[PDB]
Amino acid sequence: NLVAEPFAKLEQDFGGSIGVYAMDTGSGATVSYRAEERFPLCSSFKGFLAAAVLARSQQQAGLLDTPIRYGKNALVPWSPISEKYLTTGMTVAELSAAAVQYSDNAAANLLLKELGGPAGLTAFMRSIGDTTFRLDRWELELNSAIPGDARDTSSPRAVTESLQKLTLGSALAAPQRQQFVDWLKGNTTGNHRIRAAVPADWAVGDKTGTCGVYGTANDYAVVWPTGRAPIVLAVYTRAPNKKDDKHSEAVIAAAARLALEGL
Ligand SMILES: *C(=O)N1C[C@H](NOS(=O)(=O)O)CC[C@H]1C(N)=O
Repeated sequence: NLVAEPFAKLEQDFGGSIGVYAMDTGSGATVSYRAEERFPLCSSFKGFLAAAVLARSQQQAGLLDTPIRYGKNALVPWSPISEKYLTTGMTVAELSAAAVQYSDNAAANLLLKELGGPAGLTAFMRSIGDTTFRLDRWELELNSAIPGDARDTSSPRAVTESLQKLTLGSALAAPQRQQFVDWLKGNTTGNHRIRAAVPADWAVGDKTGTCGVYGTANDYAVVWPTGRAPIVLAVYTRAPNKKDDKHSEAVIAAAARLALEGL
């Protein structure tokens, strides 16, 4: 219908699959396209990982400033922050900021270990009412993005609903929610994705993912307009099925534009 056609055309031009869910928290209006289909999370799970850390900080005093000593064996490719602190270590909060804002892989594994692994993060997501999210593997294996594999996936609607609960709703206490918002607002990896769709004088917090298959990538965000209620949205892609020419970032930005225009 009228709502789906601009997304279907964008998806047809892209050649893969796109999933979009957006909610206007002022009016309750939504935009939905393949919003209940599963897509690989890849690095985007790191936002929810940081939220799970903050949930634990409601119960364990001093957790955030607790140093985690790690060695070279914890490092994996794309660990730009943790590679600089081998001899000094990093605190839980510093690891969380690195995982969110630089998508640091070693930091994400260290925090997963603190939380009881992929099963522990999945249990946290269940505890906030997310029945779709599943994390099954660690970095780097979780990025495999095998078509039809449900491991390490969620849906755009579940991502958006969980993000809303954690940044604007009641799933975290206010100081924790503000810290999550601040980490998302300072993300450095999303400048070509949802942020490319928003007016400059708005504000955005986001977390990206870029899977091991070109064309499978994603971004979710809270967007704060001027003078009206925030919008929460998620845009996920799956690569065309049966070398950097998939323009996945442009597709994510274009889908975000349609959502913000149509809302
Ligand atoms: C996350 O999906 N990853 C971490 C890193 N940065 O990508 S992101 O900025 O889009 O999050 C490299 C790609 C990927 C990975 N393979 O771990």
